[PDB]
Amino acid sequence: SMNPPPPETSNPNKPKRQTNQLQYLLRVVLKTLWKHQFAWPFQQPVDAVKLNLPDYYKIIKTPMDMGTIKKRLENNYYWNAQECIQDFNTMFTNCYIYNKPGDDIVLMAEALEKLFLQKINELPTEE
Ligand SMILES: O=c1cc(N2CCOCC2)oc2c(-c3cccc4c3sc3ccccc34)cccc12
Ligand SMILES: [Cl-]
Ligand SMILES: [Cl-]
Ligand SMILES: [Cl-]
Repeated sequence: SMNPPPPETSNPNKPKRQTNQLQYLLRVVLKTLWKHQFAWPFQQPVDAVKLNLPDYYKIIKTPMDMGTIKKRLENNYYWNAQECIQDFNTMFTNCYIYNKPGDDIVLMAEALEKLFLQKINELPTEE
């Protein structure tokens, strides 16, 4: 089953702005998760061809990954922190929906999510 185009990271018709929270999401949150030992599966879109998961896009209708998020942050795609936090949450929940509890990929997602929650609890107030 072929992979879809990845989620867009540019769109001149979409509104965007810089906020101190979005800066924090890039410089602190993404940076911290990206370097984790278990980050590598989440640094690019799921490749359902390489992994022989022909049902992946029958089950996961909103794919998301940190490569995409990183590009969205670096390219000033977002309007607010909520848009970016939603992408992270979609990434994690996709993994929990598709896989069995306790599978390695779920444990890896859970480790990143634990760090994510700590950093989101520490989200700065809007300037
Ligand atoms: O929900 C997911 C489910 C699964 N799998 C099902 C269980 O068996 C391992 C693959 O994998 C992933 C992966 C992932 C795991 C292992 C290798 C690779 C990926 S994504 C990718 C892209 C290019 C090359 C290799 C890999 C990442 C995020 C979510 C899932
Ligand atoms: Cl497909
Ligand atoms: Cl493909
Ligand atoms: Cl470690």
